[PDB]
Amino acid sequence: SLASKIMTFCFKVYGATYLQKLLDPLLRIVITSSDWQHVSFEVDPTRLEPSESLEENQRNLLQMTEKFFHAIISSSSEFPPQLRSVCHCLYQATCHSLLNKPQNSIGAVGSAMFLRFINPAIVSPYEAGILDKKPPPRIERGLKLMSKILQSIANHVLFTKEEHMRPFNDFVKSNFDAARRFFLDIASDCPTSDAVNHSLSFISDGNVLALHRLLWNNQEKIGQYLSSNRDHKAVGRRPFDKMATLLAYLGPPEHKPVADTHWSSLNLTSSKFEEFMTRHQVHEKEEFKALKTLSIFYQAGTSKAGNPIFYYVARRFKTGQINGDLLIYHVLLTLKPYYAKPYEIVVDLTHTGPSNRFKTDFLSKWFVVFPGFAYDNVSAVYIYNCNSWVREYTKYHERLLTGLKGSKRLVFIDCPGKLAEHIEHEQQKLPAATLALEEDLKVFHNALKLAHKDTKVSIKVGSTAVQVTSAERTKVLGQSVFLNDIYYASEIEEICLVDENQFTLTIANQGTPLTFMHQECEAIVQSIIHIRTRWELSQPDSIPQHTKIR
Amino acid sequence: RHLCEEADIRCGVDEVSVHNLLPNYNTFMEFASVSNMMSTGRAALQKRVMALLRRIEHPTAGNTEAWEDTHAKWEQATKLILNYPTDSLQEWINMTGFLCALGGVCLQADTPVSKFMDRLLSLMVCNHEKVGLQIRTNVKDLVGLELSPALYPMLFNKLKNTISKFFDSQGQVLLTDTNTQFVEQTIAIMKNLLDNHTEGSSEHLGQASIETMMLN
Amino acid sequence: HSLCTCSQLHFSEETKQVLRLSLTEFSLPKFYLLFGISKVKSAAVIAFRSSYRDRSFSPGSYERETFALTSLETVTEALLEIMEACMRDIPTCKWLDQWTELAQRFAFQYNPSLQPRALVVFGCISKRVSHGQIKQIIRILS
Repeated sequence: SLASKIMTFCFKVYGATYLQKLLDPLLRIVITSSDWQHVSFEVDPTRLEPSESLEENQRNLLQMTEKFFHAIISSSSEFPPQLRSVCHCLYQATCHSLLNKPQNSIGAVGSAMFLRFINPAIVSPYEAGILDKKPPPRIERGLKLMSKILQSIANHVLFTKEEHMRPFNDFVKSNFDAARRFFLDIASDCPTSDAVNHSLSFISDGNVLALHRLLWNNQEKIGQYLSSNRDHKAVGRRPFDKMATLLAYLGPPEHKPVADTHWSSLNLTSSKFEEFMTRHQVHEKEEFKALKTLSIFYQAGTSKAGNPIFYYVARRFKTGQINGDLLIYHVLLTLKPYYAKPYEIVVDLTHTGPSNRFKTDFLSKWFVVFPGFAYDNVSAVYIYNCNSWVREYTKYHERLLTGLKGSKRLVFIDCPGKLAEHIEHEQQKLPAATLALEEDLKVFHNALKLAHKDTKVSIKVGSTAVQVTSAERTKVLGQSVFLNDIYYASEIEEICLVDENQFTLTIANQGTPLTFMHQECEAIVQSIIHIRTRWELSQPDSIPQHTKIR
Repeated sequence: RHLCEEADIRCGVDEVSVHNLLPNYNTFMEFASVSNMMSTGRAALQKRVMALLRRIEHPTAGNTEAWEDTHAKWEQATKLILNYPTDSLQEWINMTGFLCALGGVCLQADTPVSKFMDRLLSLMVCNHEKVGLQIRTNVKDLVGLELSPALYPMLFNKLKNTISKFFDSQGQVLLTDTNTQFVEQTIAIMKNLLDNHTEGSSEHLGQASIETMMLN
Repeated sequence: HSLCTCSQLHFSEETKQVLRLSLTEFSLPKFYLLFGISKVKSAAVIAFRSSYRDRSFSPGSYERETFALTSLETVTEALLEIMEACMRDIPTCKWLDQWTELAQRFAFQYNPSLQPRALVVFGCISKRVSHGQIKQIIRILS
């Protein structure tokens, strides 16, 4: 039902992080630790193996359950605020339900929340995406029996006609009070969060578009429902009057954009995605192979710590010309063998432009497609040759990137003289075209960018392109860096020297041209004309152009 | 009801057993409400019956044996009508509608569900002088407006492969009187199939790729 | 529209939002019915005729809808909403006092074509009433 789907979205969107962060450390101990070694978490006499003592299995299973049970109770603070509010409403609903009708409101809430939110992850962590590889069946059995014991604690029900598990009934008795405290803490949230306040007030531009579209489709029917009721007061100041007026004012909604990725729904996880691609024959599509030639996200030697390095080239990926899932599979496939251990990834954003960009929806998928534990195995991230456009993009997509805000793993190369020290020289394989520039031309230090605000920029007139390097640090994701815009010589369509004090540099689809002030403008313009003229000879036919008016 | 109410007595607590001893407990309750309705011709009633028969989510020993047992009768009944060169048909129609709306439970190479489709698709083009028209007029009506949303991913694959062999090597169309009659049916089925918006249909349309069929 | 695009008056940005919303409402199918031109897709087209120099207009369809004094209230109160919004900005404005006098003159004078409409308007806008006025209203009913 509609009410049901509200819960599913609430728990899934926020619960996922809470469960994985808590359960993940515990799973490592049982799955991998040599101390546990091999043991059967089985107490069924029919299936009981004579080799293993029944007592040993029973005590180990009880001990394992205590480990998980203690962690859940301890991590009361880590509960997300959203779910805390959700539990309170149910508590008030049940409490109001009780009043009109020794049932405990907390008892019903605790059993429901645990059964539908905590229980599913423990039973099958692999499906939830907590673990990349399916746990061995013997380990799986212990989790299943563990859930049943834990669930009984919430209901305060002893083992009836359950002699198989009757011996364990003693343990649950002590923890009945403990379970109550955990439920009460979440259920103790104030009905009105006067104290708990978070005035984020995010714009949420993407969501608004869907809301406006939804209203337009059902304009007529939603009006009739309001018309039937509300006769007591004139609707002029009530929804129906406002809805028609506002909706007409805005006009019809704009058409939806296309989707490069395959069809996807809320029911999506790392495990689910991997199976889908495997069944699809992406290997022989002949588009996956092309990605190999483009040399996108390629492994390159190692680092100071010895972890392998990867280099992702922004230039090689077009926004929509290729399906975005195939790129995801290639990155996931290459990282699958090694992403378990800590790894370093370097992203090359040289000459970034709007042509090569990530959309809001497609960007979000990267957070979920990967299993999730690899993110914690991100040893370090290095960004090179950043430019102003990236900063503007970051501001708009801050919400999605808020997790990376002020991220320690993010390392920004403020100047070329810093990366060479930290990274292994003679092994890094940054783009050859990037290396072709070599930043080996004259520097017009202390050139001033005349604009609404003045920023000192050092300009290098390269052999094949012009690099504008800002000399004033900028704040990107909480780390200071100097912006270095790169403009290809071919893209310098117009070069006008208005005056010896400053020159004009108009570029394709950049609106107002770029003006800078240097004591020798004619020297700068002279070289640019010389550089631009050289390209004219290189190109086969420059005369055919234009025939396009924006 | 009397099959459901027995569940409550055996185990008062709902969740522990009422949804474990009788997995399809909630849907069964709906059957009762329809019974408390005004009597109407078999056509009107079959619409409500086939709707509820389409909401049986959980496979069960009863479901998985009612579907197979009634399939064998369906197959043999069909041969008598065709091979021999009105009440007999009316029963045949009911078995098909039932045997489609409740297909999803028996889902999961050669399998009883798959073999149902093959025989079903080989009846859309049934040219029988005596009663041929009525068979095609109704198989189109059912497979379109009544198929279970859990069988869309299998309908398209067989419907697509049937089309793919209409083109010989080097992509040359093979005009045939029957092949032209088959496409005329595939258009009416797809139109009705896509037109209807029901619960759960959306999630299942995603699995299959309708592109290659449309282009051909 | 002329109010929104006039330079003599200086309406704050709050007032101008009221005017622009009113501009949108009057083009809704709700107000086409009040004015009595329902079943007309656009008002502009009917108002103007292209071949108005060559030939004279040829009226027809003498069948004429009726008018209800309850419709006039909806119109008379929508306009009063616009006028007061402006008077908040314009200091010591006299618009409402001039309109009331004009309505008050036709209300209490025998004219079977204007008196009914000039009464539904006198009450919808006026802000004060005295005993002497009420006696006249109840004696027009008598």
